[PDB]
Amino acid sequence: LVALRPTNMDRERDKFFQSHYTYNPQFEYQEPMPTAVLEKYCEASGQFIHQAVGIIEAVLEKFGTYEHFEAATGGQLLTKCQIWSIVRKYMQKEGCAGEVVVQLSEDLLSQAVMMVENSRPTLAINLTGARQYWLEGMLRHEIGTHYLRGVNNARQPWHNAEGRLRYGLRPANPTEEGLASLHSVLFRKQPFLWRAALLYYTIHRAARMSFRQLFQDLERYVQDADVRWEYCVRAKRGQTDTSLPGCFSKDQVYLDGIVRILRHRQTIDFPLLTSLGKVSYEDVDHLRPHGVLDNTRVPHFMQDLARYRQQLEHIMATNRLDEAELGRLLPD
Ligand SMILES: [Zn+2]
Repeated sequence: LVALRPTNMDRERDKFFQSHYTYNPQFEYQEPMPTAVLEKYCEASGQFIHQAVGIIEAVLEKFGTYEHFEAATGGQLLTKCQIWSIVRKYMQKEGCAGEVVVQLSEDLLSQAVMMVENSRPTLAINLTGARQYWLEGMLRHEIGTHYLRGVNNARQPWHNAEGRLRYGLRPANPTEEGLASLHSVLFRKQPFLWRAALLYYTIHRAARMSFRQLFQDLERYVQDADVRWEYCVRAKRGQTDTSLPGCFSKDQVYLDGIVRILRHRQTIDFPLLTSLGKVSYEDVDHLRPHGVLDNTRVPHFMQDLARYRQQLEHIMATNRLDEAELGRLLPD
């Protein structure tokens, strides 16, 4: 995300706001632009657009607005002290205490990003909008999934590009971010997949719309201009002249992964899937014979596997993604 975070985002934000949302941001980026990755994610999908809208509407039906959903389900905004406390408790719970550097920042386009600074893992947490019941989920996403998968993957024959080719691996995504997103909302009482759904939706529209149009369009789902600005930039990462239609479709991966994993949950071995590293749920049978599983780590929330599966059922119910609908969506 560092490469596609516009170098002039602030100056263009002030311009946008000060024009009362009529101006089209003219973004610039650190040269050179990752042309290959831009081209890979230049087209948006609509495969799950009705699921996205289904989730969004389910939230707004129950909570009226996002604003109330956030405050009612998310809990209080956290101080730095409270964040560190929750993180420390989590690391110990996961048995990875002292392995990851934790940093607090205001300039993240997401809640948190797991990185490799100084050839070492770094968890950057956005202090802006960090909330009690939500933060624990972020840690299940970034540490419980991304980090543990990463460490397990480093131990496997397919730990690098060559290894992936040699063993014939499908891409890690959408299985990676699908698993991570399900894990974020795992133990919540109202586990609505708002973030995933709205990202999916925003990209779909971004492909057709200017920035101005996209920003206005989102008003129907979320009022806060700052929140909307985030979603718009994420959807138009890499776009220079945002007056034209176009998107960076990467963030559609979350909902895409969720649907697929939930659809096939009955045949997926979730411990094994995590143990094999950065692998697709489809590659599990292919790679099982060649995986080294002696000292691979499974997240703490997967130990009671019966309960884990119940949570997945609860997540489907909540998000209006019942078995029958998943069945019709993917007749696999
Ligand atoms: Zn992630």
